[PDB]
Amino acid sequence: TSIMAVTFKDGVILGADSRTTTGAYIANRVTDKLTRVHDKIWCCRSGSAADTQAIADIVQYHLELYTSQYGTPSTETAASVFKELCYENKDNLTAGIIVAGYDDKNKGEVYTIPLGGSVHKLPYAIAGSGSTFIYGYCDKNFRENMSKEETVDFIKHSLSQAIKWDGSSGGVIRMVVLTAAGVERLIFYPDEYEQL
Amino acid sequence: TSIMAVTFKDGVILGADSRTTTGAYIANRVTDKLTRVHDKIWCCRSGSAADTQAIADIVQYHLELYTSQYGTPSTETAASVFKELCYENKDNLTAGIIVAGYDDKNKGEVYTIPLGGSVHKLPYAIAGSGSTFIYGYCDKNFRENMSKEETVDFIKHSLSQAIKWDGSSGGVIRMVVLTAAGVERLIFYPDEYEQL
Amino acid sequence: QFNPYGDNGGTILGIAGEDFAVLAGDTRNITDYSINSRYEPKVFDCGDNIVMSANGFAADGDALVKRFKNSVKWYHFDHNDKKLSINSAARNIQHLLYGKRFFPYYVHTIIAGLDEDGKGAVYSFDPVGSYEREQCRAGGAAASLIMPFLDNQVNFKNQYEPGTNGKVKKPLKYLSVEEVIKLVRDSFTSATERHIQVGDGLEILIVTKDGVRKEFYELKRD
Amino acid sequence: TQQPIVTGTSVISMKYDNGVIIAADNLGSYGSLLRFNGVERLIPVGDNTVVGISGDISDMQHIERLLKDLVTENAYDNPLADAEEALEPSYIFEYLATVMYQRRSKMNPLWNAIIVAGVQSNGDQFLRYVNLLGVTYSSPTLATGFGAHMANPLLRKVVDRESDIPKTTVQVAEEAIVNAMRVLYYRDARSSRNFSLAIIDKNTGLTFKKNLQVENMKWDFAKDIKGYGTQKI
Amino acid sequence: SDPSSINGGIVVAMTGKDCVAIACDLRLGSQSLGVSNKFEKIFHYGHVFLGITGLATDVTTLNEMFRYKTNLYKLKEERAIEPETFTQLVSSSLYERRFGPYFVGPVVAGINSKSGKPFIAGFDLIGCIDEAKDFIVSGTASDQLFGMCESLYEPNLEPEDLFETISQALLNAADRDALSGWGAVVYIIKKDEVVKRYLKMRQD
Amino acid sequence: MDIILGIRVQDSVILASSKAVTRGISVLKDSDDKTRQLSPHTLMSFAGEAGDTVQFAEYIQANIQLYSIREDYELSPQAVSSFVRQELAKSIRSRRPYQVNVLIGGYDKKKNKPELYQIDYLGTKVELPYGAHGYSGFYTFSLLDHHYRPDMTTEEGLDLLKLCVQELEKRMPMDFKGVIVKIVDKDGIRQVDDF
Amino acid sequence: MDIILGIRVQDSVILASSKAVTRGISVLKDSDDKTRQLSPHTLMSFAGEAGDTVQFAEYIQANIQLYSIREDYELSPQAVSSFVRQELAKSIRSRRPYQVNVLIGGYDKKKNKPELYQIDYLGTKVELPYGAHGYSGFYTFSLLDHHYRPDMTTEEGLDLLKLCVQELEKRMPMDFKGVIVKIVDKDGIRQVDDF
Amino acid sequence: TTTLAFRFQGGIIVAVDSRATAGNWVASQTVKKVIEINPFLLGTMAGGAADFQFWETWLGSQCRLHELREKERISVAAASKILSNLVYQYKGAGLSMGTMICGYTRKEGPTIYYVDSDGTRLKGDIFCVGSGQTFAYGVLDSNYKWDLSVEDALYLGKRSILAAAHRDAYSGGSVNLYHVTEDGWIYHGNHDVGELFWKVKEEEGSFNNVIG
Amino acid sequence: TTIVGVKFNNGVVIAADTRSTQGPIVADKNCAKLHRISPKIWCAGAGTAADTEAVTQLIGSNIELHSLYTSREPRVVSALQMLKQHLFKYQGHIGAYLIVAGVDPTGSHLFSIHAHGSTDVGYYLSLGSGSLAAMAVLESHWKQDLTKEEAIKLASDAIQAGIWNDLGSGSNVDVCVMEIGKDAEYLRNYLTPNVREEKQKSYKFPRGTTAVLKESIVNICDIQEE
Ligand SMILES: *C(=O)[C@]1([C@@H](O)C(C)C)NC(=O)[C@H](C)[C@@H]1O
Ligand SMILES: *C(=O)[C@]1([C@@H](O)C(C)C)NC(=O)[C@H](C)[C@@H]1O
Ligand SMILES: *C(=O)[C@]1([C@@H](O)C(C)C)NC(=O)[C@H](C)[C@@H]1O
Ligand SMILES: *C(=O)[C@]1([C@@H](O)C(C)C)NC(=O)[C@H](C)[C@@H]1O
Ligand SMILES: [Cl-]
Ligand SMILES: [Cl-]
Ligand SMILES: [Mg+2]
Ligand SMILES: [Mg+2]
Ligand SMILES: [Mg+2]
Ligand SMILES: [Mg+2]
Ligand SMILES: [Mg+2]
Repeated sequence: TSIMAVTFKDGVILGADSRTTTGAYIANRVTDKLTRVHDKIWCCRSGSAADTQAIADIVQYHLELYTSQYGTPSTETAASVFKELCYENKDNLTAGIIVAGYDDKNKGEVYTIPLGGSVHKLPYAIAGSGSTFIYGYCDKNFRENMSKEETVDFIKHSLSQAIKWDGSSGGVIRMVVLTAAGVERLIFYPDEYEQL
Repeated sequence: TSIMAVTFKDGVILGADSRTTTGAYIANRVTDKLTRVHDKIWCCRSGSAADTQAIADIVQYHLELYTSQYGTPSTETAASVFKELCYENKDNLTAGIIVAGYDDKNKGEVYTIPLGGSVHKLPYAIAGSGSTFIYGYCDKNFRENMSKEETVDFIKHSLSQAIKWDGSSGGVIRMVVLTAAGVERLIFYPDEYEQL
Repeated sequence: QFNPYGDNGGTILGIAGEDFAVLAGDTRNITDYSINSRYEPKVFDCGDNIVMSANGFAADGDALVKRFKNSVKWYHFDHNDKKLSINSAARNIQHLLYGKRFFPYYVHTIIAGLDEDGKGAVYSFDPVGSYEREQCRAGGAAASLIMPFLDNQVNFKNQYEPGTNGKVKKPLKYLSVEEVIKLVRDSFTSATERHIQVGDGLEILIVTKDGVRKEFYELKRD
Repeated sequence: TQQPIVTGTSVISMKYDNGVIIAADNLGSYGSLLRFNGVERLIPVGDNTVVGISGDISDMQHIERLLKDLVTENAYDNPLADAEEALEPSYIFEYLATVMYQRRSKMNPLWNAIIVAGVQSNGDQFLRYVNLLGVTYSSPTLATGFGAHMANPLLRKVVDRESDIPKTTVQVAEEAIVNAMRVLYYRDARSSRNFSLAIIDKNTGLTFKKNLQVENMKWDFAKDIKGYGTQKI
Repeated sequence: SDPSSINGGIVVAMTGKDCVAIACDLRLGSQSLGVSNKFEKIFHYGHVFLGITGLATDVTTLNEMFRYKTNLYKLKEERAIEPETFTQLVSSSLYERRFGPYFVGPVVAGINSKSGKPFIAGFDLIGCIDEAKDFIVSGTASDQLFGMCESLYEPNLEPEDLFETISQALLNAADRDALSGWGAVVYIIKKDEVVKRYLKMRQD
Repeated sequence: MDIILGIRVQDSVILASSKAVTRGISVLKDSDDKTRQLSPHTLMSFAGEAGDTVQFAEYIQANIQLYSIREDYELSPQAVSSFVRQELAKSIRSRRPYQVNVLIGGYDKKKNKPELYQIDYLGTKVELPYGAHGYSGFYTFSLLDHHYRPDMTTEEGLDLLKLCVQELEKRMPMDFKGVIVKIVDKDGIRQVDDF
Repeated sequence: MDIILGIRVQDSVILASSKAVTRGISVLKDSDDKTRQLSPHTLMSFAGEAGDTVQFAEYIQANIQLYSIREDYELSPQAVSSFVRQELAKSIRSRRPYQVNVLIGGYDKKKNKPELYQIDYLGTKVELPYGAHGYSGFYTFSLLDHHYRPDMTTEEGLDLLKLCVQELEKRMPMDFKGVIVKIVDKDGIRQVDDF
Repeated sequence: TTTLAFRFQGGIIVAVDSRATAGNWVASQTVKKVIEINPFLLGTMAGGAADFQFWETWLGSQCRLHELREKERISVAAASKILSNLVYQYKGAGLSMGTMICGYTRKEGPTIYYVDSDGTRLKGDIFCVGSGQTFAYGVLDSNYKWDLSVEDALYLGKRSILAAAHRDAYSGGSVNLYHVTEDGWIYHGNHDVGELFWKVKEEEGSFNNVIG
Repeated sequence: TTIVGVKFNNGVVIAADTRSTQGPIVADKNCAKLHRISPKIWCAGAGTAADTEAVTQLIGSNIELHSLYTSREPRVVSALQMLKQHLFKYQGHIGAYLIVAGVDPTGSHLFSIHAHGSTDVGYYLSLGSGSLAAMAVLESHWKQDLTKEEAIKLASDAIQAGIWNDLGSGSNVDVCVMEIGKDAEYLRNYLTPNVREEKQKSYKFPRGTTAVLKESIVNICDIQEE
């Protein structure tokens, strides 16, 4: 699994591969690991597919009910609800989730929630089996306040390398852009990103 | 352990960190993992310190006896002797060795020998626990026929990142340059490479 | 940990007639839920009017058959081209199998032919060498499906004569080669239906005084 | 007893009217790490045989050296080394099969699955399998690892039995092999896009093709797939 | 250790022309030790017959349970339960013990009183229904029974012919199983008469 | 505990049960009565894990005695055996199952017939002419198969029982210190004090 | 095998050994003599794992008989016991050790004294007035501690031995089918045929 | 498996069943559990079938070599000890054997030695080995006398196997009878348990529990 | 078990083989693996056969009550959500692996569900021991904008690949077509390429072959009047 979220000038972009493997068999080569818990709060999923889907579905329910009562929730609030589920059920869960969202007040924010259930607010986050191979690259190449086009290139190049080396990652590179302008989905095929 | 060997225009350069750990305790923070089996054939050692030292000592003996009878051995020959020991004793060895050498005929050559005992001739090689974090970086940044200064920078930046992320790697970055001109040792301290 | 044994499936069947003998076996070769080959010969002519099959782990099965064929060759050299009788072949195979008593050939071996009086003969072996002359023997995966059917239709077990009601058994009349082949084919057709490792093809080797003849029949390939 | 470290995945093959085709990708995996991208796993022996190997690469390199050594040894005191007494596919296979079974019997196996493809002196197609257990079998189509599960079904649609071999041309056979390699790239997590293919024909001889790539891939439909059930955006 | 093969025993059922047949051995054992030669495994609730193999305490328990349930069914419905309906009841009842199951291999047999159609069905321990046209097998010699039935069976057999087929299927299967035998019973079932026959077999 | 036997003859049921109680390396007692009277014409012998045996036997005894008072009526041996089976069948899927095997010998006053029921700890009931639990049957069943007749007298039944005990005393490794024998018939339950 | 006892009195050594041979569930034999005569005035009883016991005993017997012929002389009980101990001490660090415990009863003709040696499978030798192996000592040592005197007669020794066997027959769970008793004195070795 | 052998006035009776089982599966009903070592010696099969066949056929070879070298029939004691010493060398390796080496010589008379894969070697008058041994012992112990006739002794051995064949699930098929005299063994036929059971039930009045 | 699902122009099709097995033995040669959740929502199951039957009946029952409560035809996403949440709760212990397909007022849908509760979306899917053989065919011949006739052909061909090459699958091919604005057509035994050949011999016994001890009439009727 190769997943990442990166903050930039206009907001935040989530990125992910599309491979789902049962051992060495690719069960699904066109998986969507970028999932929506609110209009402009999305998450990247890694670990158990069942666990991360179940968690994400519960979070979406909580934020839908939150919105009905108290209006639009913050990205921090969404991350807290993810944490609460991941921390309190740490013994029975295998979930590594990156939460990313866009407020107008706070702009682009990224929170990573690893296995333990801890929360870490970061400028950008990487996770999944394929992330190990791009710690060096991402650290050397990340800058704060990048443009949309630069951030797309940064994610595309990063996940391209993660896919290249990690057998558990592959397929298409899906991306979701979160800004004031709205929500934009992007897709990049093997023939495009492999030759980078 | 972060180790690598890189071929370039004038020959080949071996690079390594200096950390030796027993669990989480650093037993030796100034270790020399770049070791000499012949005048211009060196190796980088990863895995069991006892095993890799014992192997390297035996290889040095074999190449010393080879030289007495048949003159200077090729880098390929040295790699073959390493392989023979690593392959035939695979059940009792934990050794990941990169062999690097300089002929005048063949110029700079790099052979990597992972756990199994297989041999792989490459333009450059990376190995050790810390190598996982720089597959992405090294693949994106390596070029063939680099200069001495470029290759030193490539190794310095690579191992800097490997050290940054890998707890098992650290200390000084040792390097050994192999060219027609001779054998040059280089050292780079934390204050230098950390700020890169 | 390394596991030196495997299961290649398959099923074999030997039936001894009055003046003939048949040794049949399906031609399917498998591992787990995959088919390796739809036609991989399992029953072999070993010379001296003897046919042999070693069902189970195919590597050990091929090794054993190879060593026995070799034993036949050296029996000719050492003993003035003397014909190896079926009873002598059976004893020889025991020593080949028991030779690896503590690391066995993981196979159920069956040989067939004619005894020194010209009558039909079938011998059956366990993996470690215990052997015995028998009139009827199925071996391998679907052996449990076939043997009861053969007890009933070859040896007329539990069959009595109408009118007497359990008092007089059905007489053990001799079966012709045409009659035996029918029972072999129906045994394998039935086994194919209910056992997943049985199918593809059936190969029968018939042994008479005239020599060794072969017959092949299609089986369901699912 | 050992465990395989650097590994190679599926080898696939089939017979056609005048010869045999065999193929295998150029990847040497290190667990889930796709470590080595330039590994040749098809090793020709003479001009009439190609040995395709999967499994442990260090053991493959050992087998490669044995075959190289076999050619040398056959040439010794042999005026007909390049003619009547040249190495046949059947000779090369039986040698390997002997070694594989001996090594498993000493509880120290060569951790491989091997397919020997070639053409005999009389023009007959040779295609037979052997693995770490010393198990051997022949079939119109043969494949190792994931290939057994995904390639064979596709190749068996072309040559379902022995009588289909004369009806199958080299163009149809090669097409089926190349398509199978694409399917394995879609679905095998330890595979690569780059592969090698070898054709051994009784008329045109040995044709060894390097640096092939999987092409004509379908990915466009991925853009329409969203979420994992209820999600619309 | 394995609950389904402590006590041993077998059941087989077949269809014929306007008739069904169900049969079972009579052995109850404690592994190698033969304990009883009168342990019948076929029961009936009205015109619906149920054979049960496996762990003997559960065989007894389930019989008592289905007697219980079919009796209440009859009082409320004001009619006897049918084979198709009973099959669903057996399936429901077994599956409610999904994670603590009865170690049994049930077999339903009977003729629908309204349509006159012959019916047989089998189940695994956990409730999955196997509704075959030809025959159903169950018990420690199920492999043997599958082999016998598959070769001996032909469709549309008359009651007196069907008796011979199912009897020979059971007897020869039981003789190749250590934990089956010690006598046998065969039920021949027609729309409005049922004949029960005890078979003579080897007592080892 | 170790050996318990049962035999149903013409007009009575005879139960034989060992006297030894062994705890590890020592035989703590050699006069233990492994039986309880459930009702005037129903006797139950038992063998299994220590503690569970007596606890189970007394629990059953109390329940049958309660039924007898409530209805002013004695349950049939068949009825008692079915009750006992259900308790064991209930027990086997409990947190901690009763590890007890029993024989129930009774005389049915309605049918004027002796009845012997064998029930193991799983709740496996069988009505038999003669029965046993554990390794006891392994020695005695061949003798019982040979000599047993359904029309035997009580004296003949005791003689066949002596032959069973003698075979046990010859071929069993364990010293079970003899047996206490009890007879159940139309007149009730009595103990054979010399055996 | 099970129970082996030994007692050294004034002028003789008495060895008692059980007769039972049990293999699993059955007592295959009830008249087994668990002893071998090593020399005219030296007797060795044995108990341990099946096969190993007899193989070891006969191996020792052959070696002592060989020594007797070579030197035309009988080794002292002390000398024989030391030889036996060394063989067991050698055995315990072997590929497959002899699992055999022994008692060596002998009469030293030079010193005119009876001698009893107890040696376990590890090669642990002790000279004793009375001894046992396995669980036998657990019952009999309290009686031997109480009654034993060094100046006892052979008849008194046999009476004390009967009291030991009676206690074993009362409190041991296993039926060892009685004992064969043998006496070793100046005149040699003889068997007490009634015990 | 049920095998027995007992000494009596007229020599030795050996009786065995014929069943072979692999788990619950009945592999064979026609197994020969008596090895004819030579015209004067017999051996029984219990535990491992191959181990018995292989090593007792081998024993017959050793007994033949003995009488070629010594110009004299081998004793039952010596023959049994050759086998027991052999299996003792293999102790631990996993041989499975329980056999009665039966014979009748001048110096010994009728002799039976129980030989074991644990290395046990016991001389005795009555022996029963197998999963159904306890059932056979019951009939033997209650009916055995030294002064049995050859006819009654043969029946007792037959009846004792039948007793085990009935109760023991892993015993049955058929009964093989042998009678060992000083001039050699004499085969007394194969007797199907199916037919024998009903014959015995009727003529003897036994097995009243079973309906026939 | 080979089960597949294929999307097409105006709907979705699912297919399955008809072999059920207990170990290496074939229990039923004509097993029905296509299950009805609601009239126009069907699914095919693999894994523990009881679990797949049970879980589809339970959800199907609740779906029916939900449809009556809301006065609306049931949706596939409802069946999907209810199935996954049920399976997740039991942490994989309910061994049901399902391909869920159907048409509803929202449109045509195709999903897969695994035992642990994870779900996937796709245009073509396969599950079971023969899924790799089937997926090989799907990956070789699938395209966008398939017609009804093409999708049935592709689906049944994918099942055939499983039937022939996978030992866990066999016998016949069952199909169910769910098109938008139409009744779902359940094609039981769509293909029958595995009929057993006539046997060489008839094994009908002569009457009176079996030995009998006792005969008796069984009383199946109730207690009688008078
Ligand atoms: C990624 O984490 C991953 C994906 O299959 C799911 C779809 C998130 N999880 C795994 O367990 C496998 C190995 C992949 O890495
Ligand atoms: C590197 O491989 C390493 C070094 O300690 C030695 C000196 C090569 N080996 C290890 O086991 C530890 C963990 C280091 O990675
Ligand atoms: C008997 O000992 C037995 C027979 O199968 C062989 C043929 C002697 N051996 C066994 O292992 C099983 C349990 C049989 O009782
Ligand atoms: C298929 O999944 C399968 C079928 O038997 C049932 C009927 C669905 N399930 C299994 O457990 C077996 C092995 C078959 O693959
Ligand atoms: Cl997912
Ligand atoms: Cl070091
Ligand atoms: Mg990849
Ligand atoms: Mg099949
Ligand atoms: Mg039986
Ligand atoms: Mg029996
Ligand atoms: Mg019981």
